[PDB]
Amino acid sequence: MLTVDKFTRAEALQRASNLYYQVLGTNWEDGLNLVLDVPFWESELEKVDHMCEPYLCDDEIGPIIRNLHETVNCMYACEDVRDHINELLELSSRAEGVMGSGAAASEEVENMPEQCGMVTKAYEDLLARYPEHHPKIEQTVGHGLAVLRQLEKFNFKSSHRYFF
Amino acid sequence: MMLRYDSLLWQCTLAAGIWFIPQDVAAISAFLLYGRSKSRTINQPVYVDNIDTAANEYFKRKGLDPTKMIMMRKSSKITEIRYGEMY
Amino acid sequence: MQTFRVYRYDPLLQDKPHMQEFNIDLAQCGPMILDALIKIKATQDSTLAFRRSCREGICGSCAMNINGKNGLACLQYIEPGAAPIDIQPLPHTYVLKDLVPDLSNFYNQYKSIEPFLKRRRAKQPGEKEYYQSIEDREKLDGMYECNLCACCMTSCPSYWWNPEYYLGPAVLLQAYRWIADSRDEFTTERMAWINDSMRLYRCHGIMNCTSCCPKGLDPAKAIAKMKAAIAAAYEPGWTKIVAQESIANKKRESGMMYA
Amino acid sequence: AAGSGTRYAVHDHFYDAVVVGAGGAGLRAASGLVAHGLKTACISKVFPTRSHTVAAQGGINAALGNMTEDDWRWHAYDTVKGSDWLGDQDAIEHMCRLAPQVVLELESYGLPFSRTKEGKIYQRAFGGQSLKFGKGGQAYRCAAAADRTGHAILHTLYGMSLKYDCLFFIEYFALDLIMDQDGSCKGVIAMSMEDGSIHRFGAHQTVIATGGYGRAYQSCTSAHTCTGDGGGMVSRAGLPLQDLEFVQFHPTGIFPAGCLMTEGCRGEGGILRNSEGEPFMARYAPTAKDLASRDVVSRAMTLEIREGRGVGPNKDHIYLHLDHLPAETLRERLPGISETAKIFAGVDVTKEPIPVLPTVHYNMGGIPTNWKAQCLNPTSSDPNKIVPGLLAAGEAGSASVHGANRLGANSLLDLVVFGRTAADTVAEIVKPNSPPVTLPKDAGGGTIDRFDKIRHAKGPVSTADLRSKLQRTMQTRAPVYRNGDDLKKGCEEVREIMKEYKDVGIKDRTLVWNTDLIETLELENLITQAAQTIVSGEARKESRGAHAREDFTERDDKKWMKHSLSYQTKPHVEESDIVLKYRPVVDQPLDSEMHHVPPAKRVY
Amino acid sequence: SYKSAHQETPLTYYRATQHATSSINHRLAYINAVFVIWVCDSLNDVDQ
Amino acid sequence: ARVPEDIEFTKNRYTRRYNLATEDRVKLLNWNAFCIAVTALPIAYVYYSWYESSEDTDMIYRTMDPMREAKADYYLPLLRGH
Ligand SMILES: CCCCCCCCCCCCCCCCCC(=O)OC[C@H](COP(=O)([O-])OCC(O)COP(=O)([O-])OC[C@@H](COC(=O)CCCCCCCCCCCCCCCCC)OC(=O)CCCCCCCCCCCCCCCCC)OC(=O)CCCCCCCCCCCCCCCCC
Ligand SMILES: CCCCCCCCCCCCCCCCCC(=O)OC[C@H](COP(=O)([O-])OCC[N+](C)(C)C)OC(=O)CCCCCCCCCCCCCCCCC
Ligand SMILES: COC1=C(OC)C(=O)C(C/C=C(\C)CC/C=C(\C)CC/C=C(\C)CC/C=C(\C)CC/C=C(\C)CC/C=C(\C)CC/C=C(\C)CCC=C(C)C)=C(C)C1=O
Ligand SMILES: Cc1cc2nc3c(=O)[nH]c(=O)nc-3n(C[C@H](O)[C@H](O)[C@H](O)COP(=O)(O)OP(=O)(O)OC[C@H]3O[C@@H](n4cnc5c(N)ncnc54)[C@H](O)[C@@H]3O)c2cc1C
Ligand code: SF4
Ligand code: F3S
Ligand code: FES
Ligand SMILES: [K+]
Repeated sequence: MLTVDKFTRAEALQRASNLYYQVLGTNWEDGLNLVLDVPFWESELEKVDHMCEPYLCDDEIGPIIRNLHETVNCMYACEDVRDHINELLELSSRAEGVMGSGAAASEEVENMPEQCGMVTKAYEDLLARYPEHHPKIEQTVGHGLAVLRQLEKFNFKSSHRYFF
Repeated sequence: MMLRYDSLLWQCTLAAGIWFIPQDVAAISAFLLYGRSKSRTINQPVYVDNIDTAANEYFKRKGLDPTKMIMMRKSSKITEIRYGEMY
Repeated sequence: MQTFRVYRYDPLLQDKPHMQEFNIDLAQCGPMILDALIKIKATQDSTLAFRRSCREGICGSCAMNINGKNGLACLQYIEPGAAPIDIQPLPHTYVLKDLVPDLSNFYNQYKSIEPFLKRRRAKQPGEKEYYQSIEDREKLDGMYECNLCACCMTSCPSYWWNPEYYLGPAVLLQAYRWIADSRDEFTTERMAWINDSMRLYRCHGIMNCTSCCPKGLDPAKAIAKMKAAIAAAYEPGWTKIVAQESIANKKRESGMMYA
Repeated sequence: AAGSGTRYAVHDHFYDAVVVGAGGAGLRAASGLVAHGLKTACISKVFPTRSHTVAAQGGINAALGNMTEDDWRWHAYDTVKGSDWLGDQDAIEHMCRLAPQVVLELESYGLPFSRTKEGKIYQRAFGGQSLKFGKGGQAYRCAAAADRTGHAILHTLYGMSLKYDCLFFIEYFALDLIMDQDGSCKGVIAMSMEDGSIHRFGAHQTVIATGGYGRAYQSCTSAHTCTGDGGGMVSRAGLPLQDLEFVQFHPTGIFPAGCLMTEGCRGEGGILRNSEGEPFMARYAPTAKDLASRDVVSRAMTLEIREGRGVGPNKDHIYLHLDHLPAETLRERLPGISETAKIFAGVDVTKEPIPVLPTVHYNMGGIPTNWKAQCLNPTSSDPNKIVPGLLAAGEAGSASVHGANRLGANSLLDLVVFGRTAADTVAEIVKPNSPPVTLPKDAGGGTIDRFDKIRHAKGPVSTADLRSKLQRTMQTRAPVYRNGDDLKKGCEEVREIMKEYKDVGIKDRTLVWNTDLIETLELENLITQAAQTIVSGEARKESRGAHAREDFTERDDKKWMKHSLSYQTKPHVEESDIVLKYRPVVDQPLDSEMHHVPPAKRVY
Repeated sequence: SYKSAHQETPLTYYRATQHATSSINHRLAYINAVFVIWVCDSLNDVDQ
Repeated sequence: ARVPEDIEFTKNRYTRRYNLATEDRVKLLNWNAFCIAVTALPIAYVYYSWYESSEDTDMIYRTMDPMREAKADYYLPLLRGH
């Protein structure tokens, strides 16, 4: 990164830890939270990586960096899958028509079960890929599947744990 | 669809109409009143018994030859004079 | 000879739902609406399906929309008149069959707030019930009586628009019940999690929740108190608190939770 | 999810343990099993909070010293006396000794108990409870949360289950059990109402935590969902059901609705008055007038109405006068009663009496069990043989803690103690990780065929008509005071009702929330349990506890201090006959802490 | 094979309350203000 | 319609699919870019606007008060109206 600022390791540790908890504590389910904050996270994350570069082997800063990077990886992955689910739900809503009356109802999704099969497969991949972020995955993608399950009857492993 | 007079949609519309229409009409009237206040000071309508006598007086005062001035009656109570030779 | 119109939908046929009218003699029927529905099922059309259990109003399974206002059929009284009585499932819910709604999202939201007492120290050996004065216990009176019928949930316009992001009047009322409880020691964690624009602040004070509550609770009052408490007690470090609790839930099974 | 093809779509699940019921008993067992580290699945017709435990009002008994000094041994003696010496003293000791811990644990999970001035849990006086082995006065042991103790218990247990992250199969109706040829239970086969598919749950140990069969009578306090489905499943498996004749009548139930008014109403000062206005309860059970055992009060009320001293226009009921009690106390410790009376009875409790009449409330009978909550299959040589892999808890089971008559607020205690006990028993038998259970090749073959036949059943008699006929016979032929001649006629009638289940027909033929189909299946369980109640009651030639016979108005301990087992000859209720066998009662306490209580007169 | 139906908008039939209507008026105060300003702006330009 | 069935979902922060969430972030930048640009109007008005009765004002100060010190006898009825 192009910068002339200098930070001590104590300052670098504080910045990295603050960003790590800011991302993990944020509610990823609300789309607007990621839209508004991600631009701020990226700017900070660029600074944190630059100042923490000499401490990637440090016994304290090192683990924080690995968790921070892993959390950002999971945030983008969960957002992408849940973003697709939102599109499917929005398509279903518009197919209802005006006032849910069908007055100007649009064309329905003809391959809804296929989409449900595709989304659930992606959901399983997240769980295997990010074993330490299940609470966040269930918050965004797991809850999204439950909403879809109301529209269409499909089977996924955790369906019974969502009262289905 | 199932429509009921006591529905939220219809009741909200009546509530909005009762609440806002009295305010809006008063607010619009106040603005109209302000416009009228300026209009009357800038150009107050004045009534003349006979158009011809007034028109002749107007030409005399301003030194305008009646031949070159065109007179037309826009409405029953409105008569307008215009320059005949105007671009 | 009252006329009853009942919402009907066959999941297998998947035809357009319609209202079917039945005629019942109120002389041979119980005063409550649920009695009329049972009589219709027993005599005229046994295909009709609806959730019912208690008859006392305590369980909250028979929530329905009668004449446009949500209520429990077992406590609702039949009002005879020329105008037919219209019975429909809860508003803006996916109907599984006839009058039976799909309230899975409501259950999932309720599980999210983790409605179980949390304490920092485990019960020491030889220790009896936790101390709680009468005054503190009195604070829970209006909140621990909720039967989870979901009448208030489906009467909130904010829940109509954002069912999957807004916790709704019932779940927010329960969240404040644990916050208010003196025995619970995770007050700050609960307030931090609930302090979200979608979860809590979609409540616009419409008050359709308090009006239709069968048990006469005041979810609007409790929601207003929770907002005031959160605003006064907010600290910059709340976001970190939420993150730390999320790490503590890392090994939990799938399902809604604190995160 | 698996995916098989047994005429329907069968999803095969495998678990270490499977609880069947999400009431108070079932929720506690599931939480305990998960706490012990075993993989568990809980199955319920209704969302757990909507189970009939929610409707419980009075409270749960514990030997805490919060109000007065108490000893668990004193509470145990009351239970033995209340059971009229048809209750297992081994089981009673276990329940009473654990009651203080159980209640305090419930409070530890956030149960909103009402509090005393010093901040301890508040307790109230409940009928049938005394101090110093009966030498002392009324005992205040009924821990309570206003008039909504059941609502609080069920919510707290549901919260506990959420904390332990139990797996719930909500809105699944349970069909027959999966039984091995050896006689073990390898799981349950159930139907998903929401999806319409069939599921075969296979587990090493099964727990049946269903409700009672109180809906078999016309007027009952039980819920519409209290069809006693678990008992029918056990009966169709060929295993016995015990003490079905003993059906409790709550003395105070709103007339004619059948809604309950808590015994705590009388426990806080309520009086019962006849047409003369006399507090008639002094004549019967003088020392504890209105706090006498429920069966004594119910019998007295029925006799008084019979005598012509009833109240109201038709002399059909009696009044409960709570008006004299202070308004503040009524609101503070009996809030729910006031609203229920205001609605169903149209009565203002503060100023007016409440119409009341005895009504079937609880079923002491159930699946035989020992003090470890293991289901029993008694044999002549072995009167306490246990089914290899089956357990029961709650009102569904009969450990005999309650015997002939149940003590108020003792049932909610039974739920948690034995629900907790069941989990402990399973944990000892089953290790946290074990090879999956091997279902028999023809597992569920018979159940599907029976389910399919009922689905396409077309006949003249409708399910509602048959259920109404069954309730009519039970109400008329098995009242508070049972006459032998009527019981004999009722036995014939119910046998005819069993035969005509062959002609039942359902108009609906879908699989998603087909309440018409479900009710028909429930009626099968209701009929079989109802039949055994009449046959068992007719056979018993004595008068003990709730079971009162005018022909035999005496308690025969020499020839009738025996549990009454009932067997269904064949799985199909249409082609089956009821057979009666008996096993001796357990009178010796397991430990020496509690001494044996010899049989004696039960006057109250 | 089985699918659940989705109900129409509750606005058409759900019963109204006095407080609910007033809340809508509270939220529409600014919308009305903009509307009035537009009307006055148009009148100032097209009238007299 | 038929939504595509072969979507390659994002796997990590450096292997990202283009989705509406990213497009929303682009909207955020553009709407905020408009706010910066539209700020020129109010600033331009304040910097350029003048409030003067006529051209005599400048001439008066040039000839009768060049230093903004020359005191003038006050006669209240002039600007007071009465
Ligand atoms: C402490 C509290 C403080 C609160 C402060 C809040 C402030 C809020 C301010 C909001 C903005 C208001 C600005 C008003 C300016 C105008 C007045 C004025 O300046 O007059 C002096 C002066 C004008 O007077 P003038 O010198 O006499 O000159 C004449 C005009 O210039 C002549 O004008 P013109 O000719 O140039 O244009 C005329 C004008 C006026 O427009 C027209 O003339 C329209 C005419 C329409 C005719 C239609 C005909 C249809 C025919 C139908 C026929 C039907 C037949 C049916 C028959 C049926 C038979 C049965 O036209 C338009 O604007 C364009 C057309 C309309 C476009 C919009 C249409 C959609 C409307 C949307 C409404 C939104 C509300 C929805 C409500 C929903 C309710 C449920 O102004 C100017 O010269 C400058 C004008 C611009 C000034 C803008 C100032 C902006 C200030 C912004 C401040 C923001 C602060 C708030 C916070 C920050 C927010 C970002
Ligand atoms: C540390 C705190 C920092 C806070 C920063 C806050 C920034 C706020 C920005 C507000 C912008 C408002 C612009 C209005 C438009 C003005 C246009 C204009 O005509 O301007 C020229 C004119 C020049 O006047 P003029 O008399 O030459 O005439 C110009 C022509 N007419 C008369 C027609 C207008 O006026 C101004 O300069 C306007 C005032 C500008 C003030 C802007 C904000 C100042 C913020 C100061 C921060 C102090 C920090 C304290 C700590 C210091 C430590 C060392
Ligand atoms: C789609 O379902 C919905 C949601 O999702 C569930 C919502 O969340 C919400 C909540 C959203 C909001 C509150 C956001 C703001 C919403 C607003 C402002 C309302 C948006 C909806 C609309 C404006 C309705 C769309 C427009 C219409 C239905 C048109 C209305 C006019 C109509 C129907 C008149 C047309 C009549 C005709 C064409 C008949 C013509 C007659 C003739 C030719 C007869 C001639 C006779 C002779 C004799 C010659 C709504 C309102 C909703 O409808
Ligand atoms: C009005 C009333 C008040 C009472 N008050 C008190 C009191 O104050 N104190 C007290 O000690 N006792 C009281 N009792 C008695 C006590 O509440 C019950 O005995 C107790 O609730 C039984 O609980 P349970 O867990 O065994 O089953 P229940 O609460 O009866 O429920 C059985 C569970 O199994 C499920 N189930 C049933 N059949 C099936 C099936 N076929 N497939 C799947 N799931 C099934 C049901 O849906 C439910 O979840 C009262 C009883 C009534 C009715
Ligand atoms: S607040 Fe009232 S209406 Fe809402 S869920 Fe609770 S009991 Fe039902
Ligand atoms: S109706 Fe809804 S907006 Fe709030 S006041 Fe009640 S939860
Ligand atoms: S049936 Fe449960 S509240 Fe009415
Ligand atoms: K607290």
